[PDB]
This record gives sequence, structure tokens and C-alpha cells, in this order.
Amino acid sequence: NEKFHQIEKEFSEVEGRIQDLEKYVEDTKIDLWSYNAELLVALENQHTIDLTDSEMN
Amino acid sequence: SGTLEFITEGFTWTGVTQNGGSNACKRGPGSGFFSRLNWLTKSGSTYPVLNVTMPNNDNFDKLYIWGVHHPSTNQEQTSLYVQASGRVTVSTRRSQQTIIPNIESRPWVRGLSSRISIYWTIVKPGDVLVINSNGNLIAPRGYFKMRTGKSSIMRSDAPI
Amino acid sequence: MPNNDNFDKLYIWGVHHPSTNQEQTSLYVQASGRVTVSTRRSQQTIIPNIESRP
Amino acid sequence: IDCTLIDALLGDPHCDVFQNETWDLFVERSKAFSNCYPYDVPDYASLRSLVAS
Ligand SMILES: *[C@@H]1O[C@H](CO)[C@@H](O)[C@H](O)[C@H]1NC(C)=O
Ligand SMILES: *[C@@H]1O[C@H](CO)[C@@H](O)[C@H](O)[C@H]1NC(C)=O
Repeated sequence: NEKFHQIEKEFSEVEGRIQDLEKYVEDTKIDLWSYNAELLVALENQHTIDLTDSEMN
Repeated sequence: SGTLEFITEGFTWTGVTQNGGSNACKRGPGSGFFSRLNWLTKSGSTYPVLNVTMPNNDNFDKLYIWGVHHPSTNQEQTSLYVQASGRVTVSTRRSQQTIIPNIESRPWVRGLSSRISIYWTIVKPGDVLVINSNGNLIAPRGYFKMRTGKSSIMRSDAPI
Repeated sequence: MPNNDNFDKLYIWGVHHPSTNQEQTSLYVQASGRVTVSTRRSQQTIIPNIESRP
Repeated sequence: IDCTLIDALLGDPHCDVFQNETWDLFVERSKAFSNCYPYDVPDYASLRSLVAS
């Protein structure tokens, strides 16, 4: 995951419409990646527990 | 763009005094100014209508930084530019920017009530830059070479 | 020009920007023109630039 | 063909064929060019977007 120039994510002044949109985009991205990270480790651990139980059987 | 590469160009400003300085911007012991900007004032008793063109014969984009001076009194306006009202127009074949200076007394910073507004203009290859000024022009001295790439900027107080 | 229809109208208009004072006065006479287009909720006021452009 | 959507909106003579036209998708070509009075549209992208929509 290699990113360079992006958008500003911290703001020192109240601006309104454009800043509301920049904040909303980043908050949307973070919530979606946070969901992906949570679901991934859940599916992974369930599968790891199953495959190690399977080897014993 | 990732660079501050500046190339000085041969602008000819006929009829005006160049390299204006200010004690709010000392360089060394004496007064100075922004190194990349050129503060033009009257020469003798006249400030002519400047009309300069600078074509781009290169294969890259040129970035031009320029400005307009906002005096604080009518006395400062006439004693610098003769004309009671200045005007700065910077255009290309596809854009124009006209700025009328405001003459107002603003809060004092470094002993100054006056101000400068900064503007910019990108000139594509094959296009030309045209500057037309009746007064109050803070002229460019050249262009910055523009690039595309992986460069960016960050706010941080972390040590390197 | 009132809008007495039940739909929105899109108007396209413009402002001419001469290159010389003689071109300005030989066309519009006035030394400096002005174009103002307005509705009850908007106003667009434009002063033409007399400039010699590329 | 030779016309941009804004040129056909304004009525550039070589775009007269596009008067009163409709479309689901308007296709602009690289070869397009203007051949009328030199003009400038502040917020060109927005006028192009709302006409195209
Ligand atoms: C900027 O860089 C060029 C090429 O790297 C160099 O030749 C020139 O002296 C520099 N110009 C200025 C104004 O610093
Ligand atoms: C000012 O410069 C423009 C751009 O080249 C040119 O067309 C025009 O004739 C010039 N006007 C005068 C008075 O030199």
C-alpha cells in the first residue's frame, strides 16, 4: 500500500463545505478498512482453528 | 511538483524602477524583498502601461508566481505608481486574471500597514504569458519548473 | 423574460472583452460597459476587461 | 466528431448539425477544435457537467 500526495486530513480553521467533504471521505475510508481488518482476522482465526483441529483428526 | 527549481527570465520593464525593497524584509543590513519577486515603482514622474509577453518554448509546464501591492494611503499609491488606481492583468491564451488593488489601512505588521496578494499562473507548452500593468505590480523574475511524481508535504515536529 | 412554465430554463449568455479603447467605443460607445443578469435569487454582474490578450 | 459539447451548445458554425440533439452518452474526440469567436467559460467543467447530465 504505497501512497504519496493525498488530501489534507487535519485542519486548523473552520471552512465549511469543502472541508466537511474531505473529512467525510477520510472517515468513510477508515470505517471500511476497519471493518475489513476486523472481518479478516475473524475468518482467518476460525479457519486456523479448523485446520489445526483437522490435522489431529 | 517536488522542486523549487527557478529559472530567471528576461522580462524587460521599460519606464519603471526595479528591485524595490522594504525594511520589513531585511536581507543583510539593508532593506530587501522576496528574491523571486520584483517590486516595480515609478521612474522619474511616470509609471507607464507595462505590456510584456513571455512565451513557453519548452516541453514542460512553467509556474509563474506574481503579486499585486495594496498600499495603505492615497499618498503611498501615487508616490509609488503615479496612477491613482492600479491594475494587474496576467493572462494566457486560455485564462485571464485581473486584480484591482485595494487601498486600505490594515493592522501593522513589521511596521507596515500595506499588504501584498500573491497569485500564480501555469503556462502550458506552446502557450504564452502576458502581463499588463497600470500600477501596483509585483512582477515575476522567472518561472518554476513543474514536475509530476511522488513528492508531497507533511506537517510534523518529529526529528529526522 | 419571465418563466411561466412548470420546468427550469437554462440561459447561456456572454460578455465581450475588447482589446482597445477604440474597439470598445466603436462598438458600445461607452468607455466602460457592464452586464448584469439577475433573477429573484441571483445576480451576476460583470465588468468587461479592455486588454490586449494573446 | 470535431465538436465539444460546449461548442455545440453555443453554436459554433461547424457544430450546427448538433442543434436540438439528444444523447445518452456524448463522445468527445481529441481532434475536436473551436472555430468561432475566442471564448472563455469560468467553471467550464460545471457547465459541461450539467449540460451533459
Ligand atoms: C537553479 O538551478 C539551475 C539548474 O539546476 C542552476 O543552473 C541555476 O543556477 C539555479 N538558479 C537559481 C536562480 O537559483
Ligand atoms: C500588448 O501586448 C499584446 C500581446 O502581444 C499585443 O497584442 C499588443 O499589441 C500590445 N500592445 C501594445 C500597445 O504594445
